[PDB]
Amino acid sequence: SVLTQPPSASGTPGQRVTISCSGGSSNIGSNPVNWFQQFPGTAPKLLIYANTQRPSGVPDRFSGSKSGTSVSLAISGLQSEDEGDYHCAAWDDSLKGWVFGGGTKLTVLGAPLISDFYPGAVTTKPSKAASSYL
Amino acid sequence: SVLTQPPSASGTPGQRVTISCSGGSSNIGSNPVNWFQQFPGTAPKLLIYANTQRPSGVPDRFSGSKSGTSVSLAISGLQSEDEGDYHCAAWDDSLKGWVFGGGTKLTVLGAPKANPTVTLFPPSSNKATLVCLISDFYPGAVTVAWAGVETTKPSKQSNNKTAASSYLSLTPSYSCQVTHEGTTVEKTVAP
Amino acid sequence: SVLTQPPSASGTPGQRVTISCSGGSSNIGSNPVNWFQQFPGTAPKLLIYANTQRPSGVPDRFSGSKSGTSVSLAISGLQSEDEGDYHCAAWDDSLKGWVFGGGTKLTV
Amino acid sequence: TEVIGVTSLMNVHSNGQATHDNGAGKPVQGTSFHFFSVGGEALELQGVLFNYRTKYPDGTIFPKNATVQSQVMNTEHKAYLDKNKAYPVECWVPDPTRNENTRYFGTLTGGENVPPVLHITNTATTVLLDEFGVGPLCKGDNLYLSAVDVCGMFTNRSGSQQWRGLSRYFKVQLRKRRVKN
Amino acid sequence: TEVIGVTSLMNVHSNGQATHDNGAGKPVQGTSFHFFSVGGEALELQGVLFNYRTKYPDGTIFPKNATVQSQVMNTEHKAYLDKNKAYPVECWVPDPTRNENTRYFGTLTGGENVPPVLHITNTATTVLLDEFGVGPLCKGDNLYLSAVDVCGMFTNRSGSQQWRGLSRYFKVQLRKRRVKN
Amino acid sequence: EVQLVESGGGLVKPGGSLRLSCAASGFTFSSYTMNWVRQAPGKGLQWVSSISSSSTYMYYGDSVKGRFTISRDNARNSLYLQMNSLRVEDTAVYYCARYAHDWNVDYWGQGTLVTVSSASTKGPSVCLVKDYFPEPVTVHTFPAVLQSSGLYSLSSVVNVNHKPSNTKVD
Amino acid sequence: EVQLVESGGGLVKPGGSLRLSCAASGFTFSSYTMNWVRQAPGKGLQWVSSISSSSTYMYYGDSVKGRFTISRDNARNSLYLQMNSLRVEDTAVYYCARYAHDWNVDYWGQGTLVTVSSASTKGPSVFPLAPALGCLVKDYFPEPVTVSWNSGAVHTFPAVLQSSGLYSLSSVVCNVNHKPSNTKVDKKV
Amino acid sequence: EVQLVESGGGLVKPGGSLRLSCAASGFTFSSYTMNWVRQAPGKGLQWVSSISSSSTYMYYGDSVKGRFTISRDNARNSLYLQMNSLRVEDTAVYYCARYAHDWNVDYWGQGTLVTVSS
Repeated sequence: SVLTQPPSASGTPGQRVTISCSGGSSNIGSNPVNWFQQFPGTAPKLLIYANTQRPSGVPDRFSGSKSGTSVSLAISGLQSEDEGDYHCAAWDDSLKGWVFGGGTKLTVLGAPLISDFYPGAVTTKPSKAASSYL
Repeated sequence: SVLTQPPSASGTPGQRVTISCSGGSSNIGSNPVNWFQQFPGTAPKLLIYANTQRPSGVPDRFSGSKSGTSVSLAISGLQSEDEGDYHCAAWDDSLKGWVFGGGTKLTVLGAPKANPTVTLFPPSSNKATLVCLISDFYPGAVTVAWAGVETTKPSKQSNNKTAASSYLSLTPSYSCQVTHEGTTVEKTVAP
Repeated sequence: SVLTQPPSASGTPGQRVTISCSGGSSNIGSNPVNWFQQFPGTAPKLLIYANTQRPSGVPDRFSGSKSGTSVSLAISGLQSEDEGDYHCAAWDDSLKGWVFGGGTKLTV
Repeated sequence: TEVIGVTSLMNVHSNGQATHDNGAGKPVQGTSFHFFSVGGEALELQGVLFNYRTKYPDGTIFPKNATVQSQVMNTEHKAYLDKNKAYPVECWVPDPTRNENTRYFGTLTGGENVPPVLHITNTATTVLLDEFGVGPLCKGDNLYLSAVDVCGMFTNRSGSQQWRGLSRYFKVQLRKRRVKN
Repeated sequence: TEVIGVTSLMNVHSNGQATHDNGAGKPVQGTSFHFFSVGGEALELQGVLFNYRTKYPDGTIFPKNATVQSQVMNTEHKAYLDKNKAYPVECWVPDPTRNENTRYFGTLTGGENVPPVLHITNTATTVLLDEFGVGPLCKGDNLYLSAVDVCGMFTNRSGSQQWRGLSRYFKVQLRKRRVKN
Repeated sequence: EVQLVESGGGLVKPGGSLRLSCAASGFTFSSYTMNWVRQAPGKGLQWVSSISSSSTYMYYGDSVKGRFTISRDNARNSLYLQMNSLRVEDTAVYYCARYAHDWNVDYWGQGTLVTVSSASTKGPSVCLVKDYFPEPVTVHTFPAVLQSSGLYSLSSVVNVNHKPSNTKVD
Repeated sequence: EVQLVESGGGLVKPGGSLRLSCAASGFTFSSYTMNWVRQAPGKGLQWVSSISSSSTYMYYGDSVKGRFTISRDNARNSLYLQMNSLRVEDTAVYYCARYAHDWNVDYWGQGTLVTVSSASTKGPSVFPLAPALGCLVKDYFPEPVTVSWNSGAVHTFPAVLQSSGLYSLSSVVCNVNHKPSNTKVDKKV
Repeated sequence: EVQLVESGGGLVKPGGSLRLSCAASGFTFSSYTMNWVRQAPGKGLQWVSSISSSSTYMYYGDSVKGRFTISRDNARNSLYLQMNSLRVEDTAVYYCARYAHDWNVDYWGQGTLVTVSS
């Protein structure tokens, strides 16, 4: 009844990262998984559909695999432009609705008021830049 | 009737390492081999099944080959995260049971040689025990010399450099010479 | 009815090296070539069989090609652990026996 | 006669091999032997071996004293189909030099991709009378039904393959024949 | 009888799976069951299971009290084709030990690449009389038409596959036969 | 090619009501099942409701069963969500998404913010934009800060607009 | 997920007895043959016992033929191992594993530790290691000893198994605790 | 595994004699043709002799025609080479090798040294 995906994942530029999505017979067993990519403060967009397929516009690097009630997303040739949230989605026949995962924030580990910090962090929570008043 | 795999294997990051598993007609000949990956302090986990197949979550890098009564596991694009024991298993029709291999401890190289520091303490108060604490050795295991000797199996420290300890009993001069890649580092104590 | 292979061959680590084995209709024409790898002070071991096939344990790097009466062995992604003698062998129908090549010492 | 449970071969979802990404499972298919006999006595077998050095396993009745000639023809290898779970399919065939009192029919289709083609109907009768209008005569007041229906192989998720078989229905009309001695 | 709408299977443009770069869509093809019966009463079914541990879903009538024997033959699994959207194709077949009062004909062709081959004509009559010149007799002044025509699978753009079926036309000549009850 | 545009989102008080609008261009809207999915600040996605092409099949998440109602007007190329008995938890961006056969959920709109709070619609002071509520404010611009006062503050350095308070001072 | 959880493992003297429990969630437990496999400290894996879905077929490794008994309760979603006549060799982590057709042995539990030792529970004795300094904890049984200093965060060593069957561990840069001997001694260095 | 173990090799004077033994463990020795191959120090390989599973077909290299004799004992899982009239040139490591159909010559033993000198 719930899709389980890692709350976070990371990798070094050029690496292959793997985000898993685990469900049950009522959802992923009998229904296809789409993956959606979300950059902060924009909408989700289709990344993978039908477990393993790319829409036009998605690089060769992005791929999927299905093994029964579990699916994975595979981001190869990791780049900094890939930093964002990855969402897993599939219909559940028992709940008669769409179930999503938690989301997976993918952090990319690369070479480095407030405006352009590369480290990642410095009362605004740093964005992609932070702000302070008092 | 028993599965034979190399007790150890190693490689340089990015290399392909190959671990073999050899059996006979009663096991691997007519039954499939699963491979299980086992990290320190953790359970075995399925890595390869049915000789050559990956469950979801196992990278492309991991692969298998079968030739009759022998199978191999191939770890390509070797990484440090691959450090662990690799267990070979298959049903044996004669023993009506599962047979495993010995296990294969895969070491990944790149970790440079570090200083086996030695901190030999005397007794204190009765009976007389001696303590020779050794730490931070990133090549791994070591030796010891000084009847009453009791030495530990080397333990990874949390900085992934490896620690041990050795103890010597005495009845009421004495040193603790410890070797590490052919090179001795004796500290001493006396009454 | 002799197998002819280069007495020596060499390469830079990471390169593809090619060792050729040339025979006649009486041997390689009508019979398969096995390749055997030999490190100093050990026995020969099967590296390639049936011209082009790897036994389990031989990396994808090692490969063969057959064109009629001649075969080649291809060691790609050359490594130092590949330093040794490479022996070419095949049955000869007229001599009713196994013929080998000279051997090829591969230096890196 | 017909094969019972042909539709069961449409179960393409039971831990099979996806033919391709998001494919259904590869259905049961490949090398098939459909064979059936009606006899007044045991089916009579001739042994023929693909490989004479094949060691047939303890618990099966196989050609004994195999020679290389066993691979093409060796008249030593005679036998009666008189026991179940006994005579492997791959080393025995009806002996055409002696089944006077049996009517046998079989077909081998070989090939990993051979599609199963199974007809069913309650309208199709097969006559068992010979050139002389005599059917099999049941010695000992016994009728002998023999059959093999290896339909193909089931391909598991791993690619590993298991032969899959099906039951065969028989309905035999019999009548009384006056006989001397 | 014939299948109605065979030409619909030439729709190779409706979000299918390109066979190759700039290919048309992969057409409907693969595992097929074409079956049809004419009966004076319900078609009688025997259950046979590909896998006896298969759990047939709520809302279908399936073999009850499945044992491993259910996989080859189990005479417990009898049933009447008396309800639509009810009896899965993959676990029921005409019961050849019954159906005295029905004439049934079907063919299973298995294989992912099996080409559909559907003939149509208004010139082909099939006779329903048995060896004794008696057709099915309609108990309760009722005629029972049963049919399955799983034509193959539609391959969607993703590769995901759906069974695709077609309607079957029947035209049955009937006459009156005197009967003692 | 295909665009969906949401609207109707804003500030409403608990127990309140709100109607959301999706405007579809780029495709035969009247041919496709359509969905509402929402995203609570900092959390992941959560499906709200589905409606078939002909409005024969509506489905709702348990989260809003009995409170929300999905509807479409195929003549007006628009999908609607009627939100009654709104709660604090219902605060989220409300995305509008298409489902196509075999594709599954494919195209999303930009989303529209629904904030459910007792808090009143405080206007900004201007550039700096000081003590305004709620979030959506128009101008290298910096992201806002949520002060403990419950009021936002945002800056920009290289025309300020805050629709919820009709503030359009340059 | 599929989750298997073992329990019941602990310390017994040779000739001792012990019942292990596997709790299965995530799947129709009642559908699968289930296995016990054990791992002796430092050594490789060794299969113990198999049981079919309906308990029609139990099999045992010969190392335990006659002494161990596998069982399941399909109503309680639980696999059991009854270990009688325990020996020193039987010391291992006892894993619980699932067999599935084609997948073969696939899912494993966390394992539960069974330690079989003739050694009885002496409390420790603490010596000051004077100077760069530490504490010594000598001749204690069984294994779990924790060392502390009141937040001085500086390396405690893992213990040594003397031929006595009695452990010793030291700590260098104190508050030692050993629950099995009611020991909570604070020593000065 | 398949293991072949050679033995009987040593130091012998020209004109001398010597019997080599191969011990096969790991396979049904009685089902496969078996070979002797030798390697003179620093030179390549040279096939010596073949024998069929049933000792129906023995073949010899020309270099040892008339002097060497191959034999097997299928009950004792052993292949033998009888070396008569030994010469200086016959100095080599004597390998024992299996031939399997399709696989061809596959498994070799460790070899045994035969030195023929004065």
